Amino acid sequence: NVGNVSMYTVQLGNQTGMAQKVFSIKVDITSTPLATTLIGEIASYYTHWTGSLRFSFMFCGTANTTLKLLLAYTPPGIDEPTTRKDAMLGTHVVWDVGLQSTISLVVPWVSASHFRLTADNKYSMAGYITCWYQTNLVVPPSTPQTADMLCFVSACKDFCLRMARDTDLHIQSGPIEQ
Amino acid sequence: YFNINYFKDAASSGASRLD
Amino acid sequence: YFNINYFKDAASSGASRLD
Amino acid sequence: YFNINYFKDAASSGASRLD
Amino acid sequence: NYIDEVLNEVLVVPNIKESHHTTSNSAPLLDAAETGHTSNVQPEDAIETRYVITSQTRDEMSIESFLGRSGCVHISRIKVDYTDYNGQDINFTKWKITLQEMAQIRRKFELFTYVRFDSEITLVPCIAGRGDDIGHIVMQYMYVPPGAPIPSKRNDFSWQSGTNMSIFWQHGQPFPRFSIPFLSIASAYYMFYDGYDGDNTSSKYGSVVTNDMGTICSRIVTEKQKLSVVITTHIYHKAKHTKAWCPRPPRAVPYTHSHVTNYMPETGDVTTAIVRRNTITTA
Amino acid sequence: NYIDEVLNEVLVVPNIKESHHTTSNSAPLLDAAETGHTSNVQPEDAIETRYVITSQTRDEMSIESFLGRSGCVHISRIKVDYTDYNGQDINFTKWKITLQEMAQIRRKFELFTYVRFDSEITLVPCIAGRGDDIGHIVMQYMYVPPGAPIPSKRNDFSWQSGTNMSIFWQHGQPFPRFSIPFLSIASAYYMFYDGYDGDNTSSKYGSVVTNDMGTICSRIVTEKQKLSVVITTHIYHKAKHTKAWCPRPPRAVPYTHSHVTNYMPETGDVTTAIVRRNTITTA
Amino acid sequence: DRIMQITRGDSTISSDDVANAVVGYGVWPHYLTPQDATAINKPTQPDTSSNRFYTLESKHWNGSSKGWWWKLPDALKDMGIFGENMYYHFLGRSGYTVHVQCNASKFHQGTLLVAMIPEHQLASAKHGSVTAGYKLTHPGEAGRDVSQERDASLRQPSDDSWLNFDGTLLGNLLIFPHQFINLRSNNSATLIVPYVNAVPMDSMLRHNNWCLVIIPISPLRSETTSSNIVPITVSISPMCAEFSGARAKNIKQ
Amino acid sequence: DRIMQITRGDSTISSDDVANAVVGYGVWPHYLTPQDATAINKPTQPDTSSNRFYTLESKHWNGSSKGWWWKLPDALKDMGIFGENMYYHFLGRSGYTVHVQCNASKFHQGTLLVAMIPEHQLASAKHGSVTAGYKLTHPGEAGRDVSQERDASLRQPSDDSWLNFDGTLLGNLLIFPHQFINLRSNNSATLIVPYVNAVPMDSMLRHNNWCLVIIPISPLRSETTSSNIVPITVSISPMCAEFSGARAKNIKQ
Ligand SMILES: OC[C@H]1O[C@@](CO)(O[C@H]2O[C@H](CO)[C@@H](O)[C@H](O)[C@H]2O)[C@@H](O)[C@@H]1O
Ligand SMILES: OC[C@H]1O[C@@](CO)(O[C@H]2O[C@H](CO)[C@@H](O)[C@H](O)[C@H]2O)[C@@H](O)[C@@H]1O
Repeated sequence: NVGNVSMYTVQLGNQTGMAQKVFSIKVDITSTPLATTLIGEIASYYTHWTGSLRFSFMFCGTANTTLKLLLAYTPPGIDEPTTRKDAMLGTHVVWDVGLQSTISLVVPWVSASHFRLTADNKYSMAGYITCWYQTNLVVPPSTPQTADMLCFVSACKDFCLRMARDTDLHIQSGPIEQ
Repeated sequence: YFNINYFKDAASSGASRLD
Repeated sequence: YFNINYFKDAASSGASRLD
Repeated sequence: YFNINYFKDAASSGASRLD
Repeated sequence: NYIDEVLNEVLVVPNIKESHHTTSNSAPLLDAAETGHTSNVQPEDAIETRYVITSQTRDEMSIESFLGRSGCVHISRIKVDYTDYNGQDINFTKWKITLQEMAQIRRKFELFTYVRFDSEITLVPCIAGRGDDIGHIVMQYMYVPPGAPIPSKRNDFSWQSGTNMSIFWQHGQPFPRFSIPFLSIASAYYMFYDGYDGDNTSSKYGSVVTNDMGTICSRIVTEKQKLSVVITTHIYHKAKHTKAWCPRPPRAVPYTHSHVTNYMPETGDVTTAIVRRNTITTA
Repeated sequence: NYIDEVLNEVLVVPNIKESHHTTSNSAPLLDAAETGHTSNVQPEDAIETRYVITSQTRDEMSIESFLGRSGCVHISRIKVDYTDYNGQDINFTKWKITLQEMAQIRRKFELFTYVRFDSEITLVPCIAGRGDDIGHIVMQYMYVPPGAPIPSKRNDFSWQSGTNMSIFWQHGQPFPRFSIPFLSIASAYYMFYDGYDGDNTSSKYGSVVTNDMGTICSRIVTEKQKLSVVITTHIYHKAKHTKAWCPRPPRAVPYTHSHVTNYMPETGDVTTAIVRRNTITTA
Repeated sequence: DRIMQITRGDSTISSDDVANAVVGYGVWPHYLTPQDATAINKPTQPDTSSNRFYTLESKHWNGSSKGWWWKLPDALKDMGIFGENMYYHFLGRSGYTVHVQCNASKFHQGTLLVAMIPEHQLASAKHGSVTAGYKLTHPGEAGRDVSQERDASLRQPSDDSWLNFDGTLLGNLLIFPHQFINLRSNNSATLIVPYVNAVPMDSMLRHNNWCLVIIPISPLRSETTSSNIVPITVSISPMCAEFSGARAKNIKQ
Repeated sequence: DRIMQITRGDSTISSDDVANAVVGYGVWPHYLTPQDATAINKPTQPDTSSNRFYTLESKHWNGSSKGWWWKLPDALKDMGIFGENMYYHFLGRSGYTVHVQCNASKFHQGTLLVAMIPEHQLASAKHGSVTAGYKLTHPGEAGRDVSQERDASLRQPSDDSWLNFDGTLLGNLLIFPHQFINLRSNNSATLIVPYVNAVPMDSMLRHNNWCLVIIPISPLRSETTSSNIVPITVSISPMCAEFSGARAKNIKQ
């Protein structure tokens, strides 16, 4: 998927079971999949980061289609949750897919140290965010039953960086010619 | 200590300011 | 002679004072 | 910073002015 | 100003107010990102926030502290010769100025479409002794603006610099450094370009068509010495009094060649920083 | 201020007043130290004192003259090689910053739980001639903040410092010196810690979990020389604009290793400064 | 406008479609007053960490579904913090917010009646004077009925719907705070409810004040693949929780 | 006057005899300020139900006793409410009150040195760079040492007292907030202590801010029947507890 575009879409499926899980990523903004992102790509130019962050999701589904996902931010402290109940217990947002289309999930800033390191560090572990089905994806007749959701991340006015340093995400195992 | 553009030209000066 | 923080940043300065 | 003809003689001075 | 500038508290970020619950109609968390705009949602909106008076400056997040940092952009080298001194194209270097002969820094700009600034060039000559004594090796770094006699070889007539700039550095005396005005016939330096030389199906197309700023020619004035040497004069560059227009997505593919975008590696599959996951389900 | 500051009479100690005898009830000499507090008894209380106007300042007894003194905290070494230049992990040093790689100074802080300050680093490179002529040996000291390309070897791409700090020193020109802001995500530098990496019964526990400030990488830019050398660039450190919280009992056991308290010597019985007496009766 | 936004903890819920919201007996839930009070100790009031948006176990809406209930003081006997404070204290008092989500498409047809009920003394399925058992009116996130099977040895309630489980023609049930979920207009149902009880603070364990019922009135009818499952998900938020009468800790059951 | 009375929860402690009380660094424990703060969520502050007078496991004072310590953020990893809120939240912050009771008669002779210590990084008993293990600096009500025996396979701390376990001549330990229990005047020891740490709220699990030590200085000496046991009992009270960064729940260990 990765070398292609798809590498960007997340198809919301069938799900025979119920209350099943979609995906997860970890918040440490310098961690693929995050990293490469206009933000990540950047942050990797500084040693320390801080503030809240914003995750936005969009339904590239259908019109007649319907769904309800539950997204959650599991602060640093434990393990990325295996189950929904366990994750619903912390910070989250139920998302009702409808005429709108975009739900934006905020990632409050929870930390001990006013500031976190941009570099992988067990200490400065920001946590995980995950998504699960609240209900389902119901589609009336003759509509596809899988559809995609795009996801994004922009900053919050909270946000701020410091201690400039040279990037991670780019090794010029060159040189460069003429 | 500052604003003492010891040199004539403007191209020569410290990192600008912020505003 | 003093208080002439020839440098911009504060981290760069003499040993502080006493009070 | 300027007009500080550190040297006595006039022949010694910066590039003149413009007017 | 001082305090604010010395304490570096010029650009401060707002604080996070206190919130209460909302069992109300308007849902700020819902917007349609298709509008191409960006959401405006905050902590205070989504949760029951507290009250934190902030104190983080976005000072270091300024195109001047992002850009205004010296970077190797060229490493002039001279493996002297004493056998043939002078001769054609020897013992004197000539480089055509550009910020993209070195990833690192090239990278950094490229983050924007257009840029403008006064540049400060710092020369770090390093004299490697390949002999039993290096003597007194004087040096001349001449700047040759476009359309000018570029030394054919070591002692042309162009090293008289009757009207050119030549900085001189003699072993011991410190690193030479000098500032230069924004040099472009254009209001800004074209970090990119979607133009060509002409209609000639063989014309040039890129950031080159546009920026041809001249060259820098190095010479080692001193004459013939006994014990050999090799000089390596490093060229660092800093952007002071910079402006930038229309940001761009950073680069993720190791380039090759300058004044071009071309990535297509020699055989190797195009590689990028993205890492692979077993499953989306666990991070 | 001046006089008081030039004459160094800022913090002066009280004088010893005059006393007379006391055939009275309240006995100041009697207190119960179990309260954990400290007695408050003085000369004037216990004896028939006179009158001495003092003139001793407690200026030099300030966390800034106690701390604010430069100390060797590291001795970067480079036994050059000309055989293989570059190669992996050579002719370039990389050190992870810390005040406890050297007793002396480590000692001194450790006197307090928490500390904070701006640091001034002074570099004392010393070039030992193992050859018949050392030439011109330029140098590059780059500071690599956490999570950054640390040179694999001598000429990476990281020595371009397009956005990093690299100080350059060339034989003759004086000692390089530069100040640095308090670097911690925390309000203070953790001189100690009673925390761990995690619940992993294999997690880290100490003053390390917390302070990982990056590294300093040394390079000798000049290229290949003829006659060998060995460089020893000493790293001194001074604390300017310091604060300290919650004092601790000094250390009496020679440590081993850093970021740890561990004393337990290799076999030898744990030794301390206390001396042995034959008898308490005679000193 | 129908869209609604609700924020309770560190949690928020959205709904791009709705049928207003309802406040039980037109009273908004709040904290106890030194007038109506009785106890003497200072109540612990976990704010946010407790009165937040907990979501239960989901359920299937069948053409054979008959109805399912959850008893509130009880549904969160496990929901972190609230549900611990419950067990550590004798007196507990709190109000709730009920977000009932159940979507499908505009090509579906169905109707759910949602209602809360003060003191919902259920009836046993068996004739006599034997009252329903504890352990069965104390299901938990999971709720009860569905249309399930069970031991008749257990002093088991009435799985009987039309009688309201209490033996009152369902349909008069509209007297209790309620709303429906008519899949053709609706998406959810939102009930908000204060603390109703002849006592200022009751036993969070022995007594369940609020009882919630959801009953399929007009049976779900699509023309789709029965691969299309249309769950029903309940989310709840203690509000103005207040506790007191601290001590050891009860025990799970 | 020596008598003292202290009231913290639903709990109170008395002492007909005492050596004043001590406030660590002369600062009284209180709640976090929106200035020094950093987090963004509204902290849960269990009042009373949490910051109350918990008493630990008691201990014996031997003529062979050597000393025993308890690490605070940790000693109450089980103490109801506080010790749950600990596990449910990432950030925890709180100050304490330490009531150390140890009586015997006026015909007894003994001396206990009690002290609290900010960041008490212990040393391992074994030479090297191996730091003490988690699981052993996380004893619980029970505390550590006594004068006990154990696996040397465990990255085990120094059971070593005179060096302070950190390798600082005990006796300079008097620099940390302290007091003694001289059985001839004293009865208890009372330490009160604010929240000290370079961060506004730390991890109640990974980091123990306060560490408490009690060390027999002058050995217990009676002339009675060794049927006469003179325990040492520790009681503690979180004060101005504040928590935040709510979520699932960690796990016991
Ligand atoms: O000649 C340098 C090379 O970089 C560009 C960006 O593509 O921009 C400039 O920056 C330089 C700094 O060293 C100036 O010297 C320069 O001459 C200027 O254009 C290019 O246009 C140029 O080809
Ligand atoms: O990295 C140095 C080492 O010492 C500590 C004290 O334990 O504190 C600091 O002092 C330094 C001065 O050289 C700073 O460079 C430093 O990075 C800082 O922490 C440690 O935390 C650190 O491990």
